[PDB]
Amino acid sequence: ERPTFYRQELNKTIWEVPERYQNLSPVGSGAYGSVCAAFDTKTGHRVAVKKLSRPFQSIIHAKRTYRELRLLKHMKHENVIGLLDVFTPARSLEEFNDVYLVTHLMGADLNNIVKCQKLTDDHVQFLIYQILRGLKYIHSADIIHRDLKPSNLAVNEDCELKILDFGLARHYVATRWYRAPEIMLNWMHYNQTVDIWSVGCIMAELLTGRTLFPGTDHIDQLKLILRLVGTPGAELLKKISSESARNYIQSLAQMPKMNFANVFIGANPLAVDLLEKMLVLDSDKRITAAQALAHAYFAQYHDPDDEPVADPYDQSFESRDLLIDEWKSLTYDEVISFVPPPL
Amino acid sequence: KKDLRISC
Repeated sequence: ERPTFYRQELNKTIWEVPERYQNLSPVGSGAYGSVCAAFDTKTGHRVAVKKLSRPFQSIIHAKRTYRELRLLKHMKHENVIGLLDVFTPARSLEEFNDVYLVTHLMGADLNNIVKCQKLTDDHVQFLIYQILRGLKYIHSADIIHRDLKPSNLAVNEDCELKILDFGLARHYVATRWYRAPEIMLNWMHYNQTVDIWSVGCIMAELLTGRTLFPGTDHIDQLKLILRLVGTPGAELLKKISSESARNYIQSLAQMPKMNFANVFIGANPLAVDLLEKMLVLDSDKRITAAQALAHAYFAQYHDPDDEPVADPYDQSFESRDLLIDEWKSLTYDEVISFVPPPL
Repeated sequence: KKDLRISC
């Protein structure tokens, strides 16, 4: 099945890729690997080609690499980025060293959209709907994105949206601004609704044009958050695992939850009502993606027969204890077994 | 929904 490869050095990084990919132009990015925009002559579409930043440096990196690949190969949903292709110029396992992932090619992200025009309440409806539709699918596979924010959301001319860059790390500022407090402060073993918290922060911002919790640091942010949603009640406190975390919380002057209708004056009442449900401090009380889709706010888009769940996602690999080479060989097998999407 | 321009 092997295609013909051609190598070239760009921004002084050697890129050896199949000839189907042409006109590679460096579209940047740090320590996770570098990425080039390119023309996919097989599909006639534009794509992003990422050369992986030393995937097998250590056991930890070999495993991160395996985790990303497994994740990307499984994601098949209109609102989530999938793997268009994956390859290595390597001819055998023995010489396997570089890994390339081909996908999307993000025209603009949500921020870019907000920058070039004023969104109407209809735009916000459709956009958040798609985020939740994509989230429903993700969550149904016991997957937590963990890092939703405007920059990780691609949007096109027809307002179609896809979720990108899943947080994959077994571990002032933007990312923290859309994070649920329990994660940000390491309060407990958190659940899928942390993503719902992010959606809340995103939607609020889209409606008012202002970031919701732009704290300069973890404490400043917690204070902005607690100001809106009130302080932790006893029910939540018993759920907070860290003894210090609870102690700190009990040092805080209690605060009642605010009335969101007073915070978001002039926005669709259905929207304000959905925010109320998403921005709940107790993760066990937040609305889920599936539930959010059936909320009155999305009446004009909701379609229960067109909001698919995902196939079973096996993550038992997370508990395996293997050598760098076993994670490497495992990764290789995943590259070899990759099947391209239709047409 | 609709017609976004995507670059500024």
